[PDB]
Amino acid sequence: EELEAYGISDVHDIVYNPSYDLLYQEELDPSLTGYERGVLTNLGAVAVDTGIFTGRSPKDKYIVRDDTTRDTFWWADKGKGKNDNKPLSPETWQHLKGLVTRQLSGKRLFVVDAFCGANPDTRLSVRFITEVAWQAHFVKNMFIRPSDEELAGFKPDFIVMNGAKCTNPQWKEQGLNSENFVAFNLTERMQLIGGTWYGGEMKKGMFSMMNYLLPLKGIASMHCSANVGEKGDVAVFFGLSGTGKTTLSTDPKRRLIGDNEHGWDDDGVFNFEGGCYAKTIKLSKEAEPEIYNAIRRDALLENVTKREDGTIDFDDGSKTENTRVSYPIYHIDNIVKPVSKAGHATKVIFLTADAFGVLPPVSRLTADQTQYHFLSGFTAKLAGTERGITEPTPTFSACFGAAFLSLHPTQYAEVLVKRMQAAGAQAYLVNTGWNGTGKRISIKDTRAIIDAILNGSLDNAETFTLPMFNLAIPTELPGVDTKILDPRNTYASPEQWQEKAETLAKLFIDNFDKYTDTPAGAALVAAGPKL
Ligand SMILES: Nc1ncnc2c1ncn2[C@@H]1O[C@H](COP(=O)(O)OP(=O)(O)OP(=O)(O)O)[C@@H](O)[C@H]1O
Ligand SMILES: [Ca+2]
Ligand SMILES: [Mg+2]
Repeated sequence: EELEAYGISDVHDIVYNPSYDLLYQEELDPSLTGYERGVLTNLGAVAVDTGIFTGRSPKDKYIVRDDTTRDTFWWADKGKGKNDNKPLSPETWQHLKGLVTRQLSGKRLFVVDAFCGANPDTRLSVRFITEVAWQAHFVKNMFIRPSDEELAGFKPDFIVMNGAKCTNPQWKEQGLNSENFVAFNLTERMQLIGGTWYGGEMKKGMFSMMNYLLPLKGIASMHCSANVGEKGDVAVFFGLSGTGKTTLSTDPKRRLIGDNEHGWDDDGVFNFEGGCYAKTIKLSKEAEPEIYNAIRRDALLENVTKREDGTIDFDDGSKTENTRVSYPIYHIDNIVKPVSKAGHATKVIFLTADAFGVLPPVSRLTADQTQYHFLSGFTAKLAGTERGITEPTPTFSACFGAAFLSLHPTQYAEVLVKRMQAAGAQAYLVNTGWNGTGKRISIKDTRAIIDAILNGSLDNAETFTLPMFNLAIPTELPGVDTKILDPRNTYASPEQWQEKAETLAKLFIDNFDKYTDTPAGAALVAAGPKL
């Protein structure tokens, strides 16, 4: 009955906050067809196929432009700088809402109530509606699970309606990218999904909403993982996709706060999420034992290859290289509990995967370099590996998360700088990507570098200035091969490094040009690379 307030009709069965045991039974029902079907692996975790979409679809993301959002959002068609916040008319929104609500009508529906945000004063109460059990399972893992008493007076602040099985046949007449859609309306406080079954759309959708509400309130909202040592020292790790946020924050010596989305308020750093979402391509249980051991009943594997005997081929990227496992955060043994939060960060680490092979494995940044690299948000990929030999493709994504920013990048920079300054925090740039060898730096060497950051080894090392980027790098560090610390050493001659460094420096300079129309931003050019 209460679902008719959202536009949904004739629902006979509501499955309200299903238990983990019920979701297991629902996923393994032998009568399911198509992409609803799950299969049981020998690790005890259920595995599913997410269908045509095996990752996010930024080209299909729209935000209703109305008097609530017109003058506050960072719009794709207005400011400087590329972003995916494409404006949507209220009229087209009503068309999309009718598509989704008719798809959900007459169905058996799963409804999951959950929180986004660890702190009662700023968290969003979210109600997710789906007709697919494993999608309800994804949101149960990834958001904060309310207690019985919190469900009693639950009042949603936001509604997410997942109409994955429907599509929009009028898209060409409406100026949209395709028949699929991921749409947000901040007047109605709703998210609609059509066409894509990929669960990450709901996770990153709610993160975009927190990126809108919080910085406005003086609270930093950060695309980062976070953890805390036995002495109470908090570290945060920013980074773009596949740079290592989950991998490197999940350390058995430190208590995990969270692996992907955090805020930073007057009391400290807090997780938005209740679970973890780890990349599993080529997963190695010797290199990632805590993540591998989280894969058991109530974890949800996505798009991995499951053999006839139920065993898992983690090396197989034939459906996608974005294979994934989600698990509630308590599948990790050493976490902060019962609430995922801690004090003020004193170490801020920017992870980048540099496929140009130019950046050092680690550098301590000056204050202005911190703002510069935060706004630049650089990473690069090997694009055409499949095409035999391949070259590198750069991404500049402001704040290491431009796909999720709802406000202008300088608004996130300003609140983050405020929090860092008050805590006496220091920032570091860590290349988890490539060097002159054409191979990624190993997880073992990356973990030893992080350890040397967190224990103050790096702070106390002798350093020199890497040219062009003007990055302070150490001459040596406990636990790390000394050779790799200077990226020039990993080439035959240092002139090979020089040529790539010049190519890369020019990409940074061109990218930063859009921030230099204010005085503060023009002054930051001096912190950036210099030809
Ligand atoms: N030196 C390294 N450090 C960290 N990760 C590495 C390294 N070398 C390879 N990897 C691989 O990179 C991937 C990082 O996955 P992870 O889930 O940590 O990404 P993430 O930054 O959390 O991004 P996403 O938001 O896409 O999940 C894993 O497949 C990991 O094994
Ligand atoms: Ca990510
Ligand atoms: Mg991850």
